[PDB]
Amino acid sequence: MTAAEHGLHAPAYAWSHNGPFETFDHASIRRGYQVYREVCAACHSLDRVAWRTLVGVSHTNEEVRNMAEEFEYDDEPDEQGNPKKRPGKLSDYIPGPYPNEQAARAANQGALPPDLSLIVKARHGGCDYIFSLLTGYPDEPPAGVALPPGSNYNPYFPGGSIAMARVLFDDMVEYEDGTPATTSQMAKDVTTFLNWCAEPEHDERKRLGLKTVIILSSLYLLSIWVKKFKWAGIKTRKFVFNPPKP
Amino acid sequence: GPPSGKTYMGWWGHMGGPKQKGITSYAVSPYAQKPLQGIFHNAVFNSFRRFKSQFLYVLIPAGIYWYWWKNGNEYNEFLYSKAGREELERVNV
Amino acid sequence: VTDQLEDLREHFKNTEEGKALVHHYEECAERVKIQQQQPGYADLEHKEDCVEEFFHLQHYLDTATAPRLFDKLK
Amino acid sequence: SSLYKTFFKRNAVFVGTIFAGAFVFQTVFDTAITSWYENHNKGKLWKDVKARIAA
Amino acid sequence: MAFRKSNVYLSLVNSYIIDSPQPSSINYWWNMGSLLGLCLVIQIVTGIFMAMHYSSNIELAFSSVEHIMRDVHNGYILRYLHANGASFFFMVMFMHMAKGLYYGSYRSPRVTLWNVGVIIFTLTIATAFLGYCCVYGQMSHWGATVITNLFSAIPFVGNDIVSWLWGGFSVSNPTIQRFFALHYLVPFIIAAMVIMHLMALHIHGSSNPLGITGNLDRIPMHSYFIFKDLVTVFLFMLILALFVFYSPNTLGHPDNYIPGNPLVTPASIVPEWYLLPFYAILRSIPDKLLGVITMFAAILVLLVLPFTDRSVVRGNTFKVLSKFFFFIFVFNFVLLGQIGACHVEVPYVLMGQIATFIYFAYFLIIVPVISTIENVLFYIGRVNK
Ligand code: HEM
Ligand code: HEM
Ligand code: HEM
Ligand SMILES: COc1c(O)c(C)c(C/C=C(\C)CC/C=C(\C)CC/C=C(/C)CC/C=C(\C)CC/C=C(\C)CCC=C(C)C)c(O)c1OC
Ligand SMILES: C/C=C(C)/C=C/C=C/C(OC)[C@@H](C)[C@H](OC)[C@@H](C)CCc1oc2c(O)c(OC)cc(OC)c2c(=O)c1C
Ligand SMILES: CCCCCCCCCCCO[C@@H]1O[C@H](CO)[C@@H](O[C@H]2O[C@H](CO)[C@@H](O)[C@H](O)[C@H]2O)[C@H](O)[C@H]1O
Repeated sequence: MTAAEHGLHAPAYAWSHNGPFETFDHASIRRGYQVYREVCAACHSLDRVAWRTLVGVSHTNEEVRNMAEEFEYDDEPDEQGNPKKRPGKLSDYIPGPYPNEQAARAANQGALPPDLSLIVKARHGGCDYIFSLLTGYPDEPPAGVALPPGSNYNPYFPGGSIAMARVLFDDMVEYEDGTPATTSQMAKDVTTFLNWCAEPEHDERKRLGLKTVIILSSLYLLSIWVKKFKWAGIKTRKFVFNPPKP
Repeated sequence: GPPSGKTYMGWWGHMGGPKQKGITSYAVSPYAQKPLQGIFHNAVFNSFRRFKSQFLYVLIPAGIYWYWWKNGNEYNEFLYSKAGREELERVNV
Repeated sequence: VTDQLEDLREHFKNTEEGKALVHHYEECAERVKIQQQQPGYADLEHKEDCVEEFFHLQHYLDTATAPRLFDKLK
Repeated sequence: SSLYKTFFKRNAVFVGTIFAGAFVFQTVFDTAITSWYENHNKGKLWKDVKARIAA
Repeated sequence: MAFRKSNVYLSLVNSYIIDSPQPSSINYWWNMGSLLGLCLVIQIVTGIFMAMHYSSNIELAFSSVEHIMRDVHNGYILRYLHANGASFFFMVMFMHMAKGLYYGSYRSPRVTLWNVGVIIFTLTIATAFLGYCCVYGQMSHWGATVITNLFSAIPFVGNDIVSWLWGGFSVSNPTIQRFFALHYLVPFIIAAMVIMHLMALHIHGSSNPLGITGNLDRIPMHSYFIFKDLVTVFLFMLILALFVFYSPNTLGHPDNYIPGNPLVTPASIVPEWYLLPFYAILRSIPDKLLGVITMFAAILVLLVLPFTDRSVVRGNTFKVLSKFFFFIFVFNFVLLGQIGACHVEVPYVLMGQIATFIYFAYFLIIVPVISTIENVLFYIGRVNK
């Protein structure tokens, strides 16, 4: 199939979480959330992430509570039956920008911004892909490419024509920790944050794997030894034949 | 119990093999044997032998298939590049 | 500050290999605009683009920038 | 190895001792691994990030 | 006599696992069977614990699996064990089958043993498909759609069977709920078939790498093979662990992390890896009916081997031509799989059609011709008249 239709192969960046012994970089997760809140959240929902999961990961119990309360959620009807709202709590899920699919398409030229809760696992290339896509918008499409109205060119997206325009620009966000908010830095951060959204068990999973693999390896080496011992009599057994006389 | 059909395997004492005579076997307790460490110097050069006789039966058919795969793949890559769009229209439909 | 990726890309577009690649892409771009200005471009069903040449450029840049970009990031 | 004959004296280790040693192992092993793991990832953990924060 | 022999329940255990006379020379290739029983257990245990948190309604299925992944303590371990375990179950089954093929295990007096094995294989494939649909991701919906449609190829009543299987106009709620119910059931039927498989195995015992009688030198299952099985059980667990903890999604498809959409079939749709060779076979026939017939025949043709193997000796250990063509068959099978993972494009389409031919030719032409030639070669190389 043509290279354009396949899409450009995303290269391998040196993510700090790559490697069997590596945990996520939680500061990057913290920053990634800000980028999501200030840029992405305007078009992208994050339905599968509950406020409480942020606590102890990227924010404090207090910080998350304040963030949740900034949003209103449907509450149980009053004594008389009329509906009523309520500020958000930790048990709630991060709210999305649109009330339904139809409203989301209307605000994006008929396109549907996917939920990003699993985006890292729902694409070949994972982090490398997401990052490359965000930082791979050329100022102008390659010569000869007839780009449809309302579309944008990105070599990493299959078919090259994507409905999402470049949204990351240098210093469009003021990092709380003072870090220079360059486009590649912001992309590196949201992507790390999105990987955590999709794989919240990451750090703990690799820790358990370490113990599991050590125990099993030992058990394996040990069983070999035990087997050889239990078989030594059979392996070294010797036969002699003396043809019986008639 | 109910009558059982004849098979080609019995049990200890009546395995179904031919009558053995003249064969004498010897063995030594694993306890009296040299603890697992001797499987080297004496059992190392001897090993790897049971794949020196077999590797050709595996390698040749493997080679034939890897080459056939590589060839078809590289040809597909050519067909979908600029240089081969002419040949593509020819061999396609 | 200036974007770290844009920096490394610009830097590599100016190496011997990078210049050679932009040249081939450039030679393609030139050949394309000349075909557009000629009569009957709308109905040709054989319009050439420079995605391929562009991909070779981008691939080279990716191969050189990818293993270095993060040492410059926080 | 005479080190074995001091504790178990030519006899195999019995289930009770095996079970007892297993409960001990579980605790020790877990702490040893968690320690190494958290140390290997110093700077990236939330514990480390919270130290650089004050609110 | 010893209690293990006198007690009604223990004697079964004794005759099958303790005193069972094994041929002294069986190699590690004979360890796959126990590994298959272990796989069956891992799938059943992990599935029951997950079932406790799963909702089959088409509106909740995908989220209920995300709930298992995020909210259930150790939930991701259960799901990743189940998913990766299914793949490991197939890797081991192919090896178990390949071992049988190579050593002439399908031969008399083990024909029944082999036939029951073919049934288990079909049931296992059906069970995995049903499970895959339960996730209700994009690959789930289209897999369910494509596979239930296989039956539409049946003349006259085919479309009726499909609407009946679906429980409606298309793959919907009724479909996913019945597929979960069926996914829970089949593993137990497989368990019953495994017992019938072991019963046939018991009357004649295992074969061995030499292909000759094992009656002159047997050693008890207990101790020797129990501990020898332990060696591969741990190696199997170690490798499964590497995937479950370090690379849990490498054997899956990213599209299944997207909820199923009845209006869009991803351009990236690809069947599960263990189904690729069969998929390629079907794709190679440019006809609907013949495509599905040929694919099913690719499985049933395994039943023909006891009759087309004309050799007078069991197994390929001492057969130069048979060993060579066996490996042609194995690598041809891997090619079929690699073709299945490729686009329906020029070089690939023809390669798939030739590989498909080679697949069937092996059982129907190569084996009978080659085994006959080898029979004759063995004779004239020693008879001096
Ligand atoms: C840094 C913040 C953002 C991130 C991380 C992000 C990420 C993504 C990703 C990964 C996709 C999926 C592409 C694919 O299918 O492979 C996507 C699609 C999309 N995004 Fe965003 N996005 C961001 C901001 C925005 C904003 C602010 C908007 C709305 C103006 C937007 C609109 C869309 C649309 C319309 C699509 C659909 C693409 C298509 O179907 O062609 N995104 N985004
Ligand atoms: C040999 C038996 C079995 C096999 C081969 C098997 C295979 C599978 C497969 C391939 C999947 C999809 C994996 C994925 O998420 O990608 C699945 C899902 C599932 N299976 Fe099974 N299964 C077996 C037995 C069972 C049993 C007995 C139960 C008991 C209820 C069960 C319950 C489930 C559930 C709840 C799911 C959905 C969760 C999930 O996606 O993992 N399975 N199964
Ligand atoms: C869940 C699936 C299965 C289980 C639990 C199972 C289990 C076993 C066990 C325990 C053995 C004895 C040890 C060994 O030779 O590995 C055996 C032997 C055998 N099985 Fe299976 N099996 C399964 C599937 C199959 C399939 C799919 C086939 C073939 C299509 C098959 C064909 C055979 C044959 C022919 C033998 C005799 C091998 C010999 O002695 O040479 N089995 N199986
Ligand atoms: C002559 O050749 C032989 C040979 O004969 C034998 C027997 C073996 C040894 C191997 C085996 C016997 C394998 C046998 C395996 C099986 C029969 C598996 C059957 C499968 C099952 C799934 C069993 C059923 C299980 C359950 C009901 C339990 C699951 C549920 C649970 C625990 C409940 C969970 C719920 C709560 C609330 C706690 C050989 O290796 C061999 O060749 C060397
Ligand atoms: C109640 C139970 C019912 C109705 C059905 C059970 C029985 C059916 C089977 O065998 C038992 C069946 C699995 C078949 O066996 C021949 C397999 C080899 C299937 C091979 C298979 O897979 C695909 C797949 O997975 C897909 O996913 C995304 C997509 C697919 O198209 C693109 C296919 C496909 O085109 C084929 C042929
Ligand atoms: C499946 C779940 C896994 C559960 C745990 C696995 C099983 C662990 C069993 C641990 C110890 O089990 C233990 O085995 C040793 C033999 O090795 C037994 O020893 C017995 O045999 C040894 C060896 O001939 C003798 O020296 C010894 O005097 C005798 O008592 C011991 O009495 C028993 O208690």
